[PDB]
Amino acid sequence: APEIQALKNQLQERDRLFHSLEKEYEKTKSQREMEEKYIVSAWYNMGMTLHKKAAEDRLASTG
Amino acid sequence: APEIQALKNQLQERDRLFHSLEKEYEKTKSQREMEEKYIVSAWYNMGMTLHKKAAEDRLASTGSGQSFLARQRQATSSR
Amino acid sequence: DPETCLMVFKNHWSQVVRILERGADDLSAVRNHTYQMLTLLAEDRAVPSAPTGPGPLLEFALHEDLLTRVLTWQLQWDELGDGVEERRAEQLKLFEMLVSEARQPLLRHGPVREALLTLLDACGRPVPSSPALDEGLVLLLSQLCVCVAQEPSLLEFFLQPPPEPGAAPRLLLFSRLVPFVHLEGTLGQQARDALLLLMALSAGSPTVGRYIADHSYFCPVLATGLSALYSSLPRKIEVPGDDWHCLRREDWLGVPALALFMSSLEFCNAVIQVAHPLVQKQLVDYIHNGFLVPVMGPALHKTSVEEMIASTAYLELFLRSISEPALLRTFLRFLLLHRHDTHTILDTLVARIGSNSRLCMVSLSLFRTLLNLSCEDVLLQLVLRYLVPCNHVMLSQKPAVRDVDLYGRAADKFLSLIPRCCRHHAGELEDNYLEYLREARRGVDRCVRACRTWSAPYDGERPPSQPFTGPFMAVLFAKLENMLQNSVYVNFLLTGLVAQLACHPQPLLRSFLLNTNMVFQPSVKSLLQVLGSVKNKIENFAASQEDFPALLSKAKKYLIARGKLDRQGEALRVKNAVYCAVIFPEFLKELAAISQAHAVTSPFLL
Amino acid sequence: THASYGPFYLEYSLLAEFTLVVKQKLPGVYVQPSYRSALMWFGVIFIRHGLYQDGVFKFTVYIPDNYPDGDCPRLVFDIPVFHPLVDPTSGELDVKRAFAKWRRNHNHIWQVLMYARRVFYKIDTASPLNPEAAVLYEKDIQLFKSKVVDSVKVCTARLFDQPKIEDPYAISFSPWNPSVHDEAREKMLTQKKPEEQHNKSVHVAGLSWVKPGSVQPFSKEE
Repeated sequence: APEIQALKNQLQERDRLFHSLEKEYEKTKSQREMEEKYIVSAWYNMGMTLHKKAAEDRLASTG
Repeated sequence: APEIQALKNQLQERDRLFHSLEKEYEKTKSQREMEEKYIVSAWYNMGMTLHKKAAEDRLASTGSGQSFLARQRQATSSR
Repeated sequence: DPETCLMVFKNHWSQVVRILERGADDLSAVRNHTYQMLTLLAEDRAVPSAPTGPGPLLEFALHEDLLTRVLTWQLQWDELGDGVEERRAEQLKLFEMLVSEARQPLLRHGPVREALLTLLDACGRPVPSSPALDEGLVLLLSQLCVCVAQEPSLLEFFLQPPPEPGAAPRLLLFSRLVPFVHLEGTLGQQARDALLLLMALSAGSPTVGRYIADHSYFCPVLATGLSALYSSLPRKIEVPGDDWHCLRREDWLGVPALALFMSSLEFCNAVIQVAHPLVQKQLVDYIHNGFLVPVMGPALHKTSVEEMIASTAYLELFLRSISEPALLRTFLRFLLLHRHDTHTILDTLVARIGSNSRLCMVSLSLFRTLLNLSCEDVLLQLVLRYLVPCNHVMLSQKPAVRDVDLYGRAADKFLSLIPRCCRHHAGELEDNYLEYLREARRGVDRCVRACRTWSAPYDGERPPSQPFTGPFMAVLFAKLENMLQNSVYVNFLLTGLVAQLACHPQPLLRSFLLNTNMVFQPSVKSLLQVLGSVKNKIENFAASQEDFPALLSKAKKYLIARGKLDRQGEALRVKNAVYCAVIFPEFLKELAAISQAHAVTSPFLL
Repeated sequence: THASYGPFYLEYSLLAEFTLVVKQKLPGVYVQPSYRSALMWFGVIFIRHGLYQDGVFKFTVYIPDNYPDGDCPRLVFDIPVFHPLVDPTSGELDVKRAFAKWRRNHNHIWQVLMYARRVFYKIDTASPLNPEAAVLYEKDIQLFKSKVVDSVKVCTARLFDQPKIEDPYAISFSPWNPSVHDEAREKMLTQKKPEEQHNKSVHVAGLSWVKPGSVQPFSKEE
């Protein structure tokens, strides 16, 4: 019973930091998922602008 | 003690899965940080090359007259 | 020093109270004593120990209400009639000098406000009136408007209570500026700026705004002003040029009667921009029910051709000059919902597109302005109401509405219809397809950003027995099918409308015009079938006319040069159709480039 | 008539294809078309989990000159990745096994990019291009994972160089210098949707007064 109480205390702390790790994993996953849309859009907007500029430059050069 | 060894066995398996999720979360965060650093560095070099090409783009952006039909429609009002 | 001014002020004021307690000599004595006392009061300074409080001259004057009692003592002398418009101008100049010259904000006090309110009632005597009195009254009201604009909490303090229960209140600062809105020159302009300042102050007060919208006749004055100024306009447009399609800046400034209407409409536009929402709704409803329905309702339906041209040009200028959405809602609801002789006004304006003259040009310019407003309801009622049920497509090709011409089938199909006579044999019109791609990019981008506030995308999902595409589509295609007989300036605006309409990003409208692989029900005429019929008729004119390659060269070189200078029946039919052979392949380039740019537009716009 | 506007058709087709690449979401795939040539699409994959975790593979997509009436687009890598379907000397991925026939209006280049990402999450050894990678896959998996880690370090060490194809639009990384890259990162993150965009000048104002779900004009409540 004292040994059982000790390992159940250690077990409850183990699932406590399990819930802490799962909470931090979910918060970082949601933060990266929200961040991914903004970083991808900020890449591809300027990418499409540069594509259109090079596009009209090439289409002007061929005549 | 036969109960104690089984309880500490599932306790150690709990610690094993805790360490596995620890290293997986560490690898995920490190890759995401390095990937974002690469993306921002690539865009920053890209934008600086765009401002270097802006010395040509400030002459290349000059131009007027539009299409022939739009110029003609806007020139219909000139009596 | 400020104390000596106190002694000499009680010297004049002691003479004046003696004169009240005991006629022309006494009147002249109190006039020059009044001039001295009020000029000294204009140069009062506050005490340096308490500069936020009133000065000693105001402390002496406002204690026994000097200004109101000397003013009413002169107004009871006003009943004699000797020098009424000289004495009234004298007190006007004096109180204007207090409002402007005095370095203290005098209007926070009660008695001087009551004296000014009594003076405004003294100047409210009916017409006739000398222009100096009106100039002084407008100047005093404008300076008072400036002072109350600097201290906005006193507009309710000038709102004095009704003298009878249930009667209208008397805001003398606002009701006296009401007859002077229609005047020209500097005086009417000063009255308009003073009333605009008052209406800006009444934007932040619900009691004054309800007074103006309910117990003041400002809105019927504005509505009857617009209605009376739409009688002085000429019913004939005297402009010599045949390329004229709408009233330019040089045109409506050249007619002095139209400039007064335009200034009045600018004033109404500013009032709708600025003032209180109850006042805004009152002016909306009164402008509608007193200008558009009783006057412009019959005036658009004037049967004679030149009156129709004048009314359409005036309507296009007015729609081009409203900036506020609230008055634009009034004008567009009048165009879209008011019914005369069991027909919509917009249906009547649609029926004037199919005409043979300058009426067609002003109608195409009116619909150009209507589509350039980028409103939902005009485009809906013209085409999209007929394209929402999606009955013009047969049952198995309804998914093809949402398809996008990615690979240039539509541009190839449009550029295949370029006539063989117009093709370059083995001169800036040979390779200018890049410039049409640029203006198609700005054309689609303008119609995407101006449709971001729209209720539905009209993609075929959200939202006669044989299908019918609407009277706007039938008239526009039939006038496009007669492209050889039309003038060069008629075809310029007609191709201007179809290019501007095809830039709309609605997939129901875009698939009907630009998606060439769509096949429809046999009652429906596509844009491809109409342009195919023009292609056949322009080549039949090519084979039957002998001098055509020489006529193409001279008619082209005129059309570039117009961009750089910025027996009759046979001669007219030759001249129009040779012009049609210069427009039609570059109309075909324009429709091709718009269908190219619709597959290119960014997801980061819509 | 058709041959005079063929460059316009092909070139705007590739422009629309890059737009539809922007349409579809791709995890960790960042694609860019070239400046000088219209048939070259540079890019880089990031492999977020699996055997190729923390791997950064630059690529270049080669578009045929008669798109879409042609073959599948050819995809090569900058550094040959130790994969069963990657050429150990040229870096060409075997894209043509899945897209055997390039059907018009069905297949697109984003499907090629999606297959390129998915080939690192499902290793297939049937009829290979690098046979030693395949026989390391179904026999001795730990040596395969070691060689994956080694090849990932080889690919990562060559990221910062002057790229294989010189181009004004070539993807060129720089070493992390926070003093200017933090300004670059906030210049990412301060941007928003086109709603309330910084173009507050020029009154491009639409109008609408219809209740949504209805087709009658002026049904929106005041």
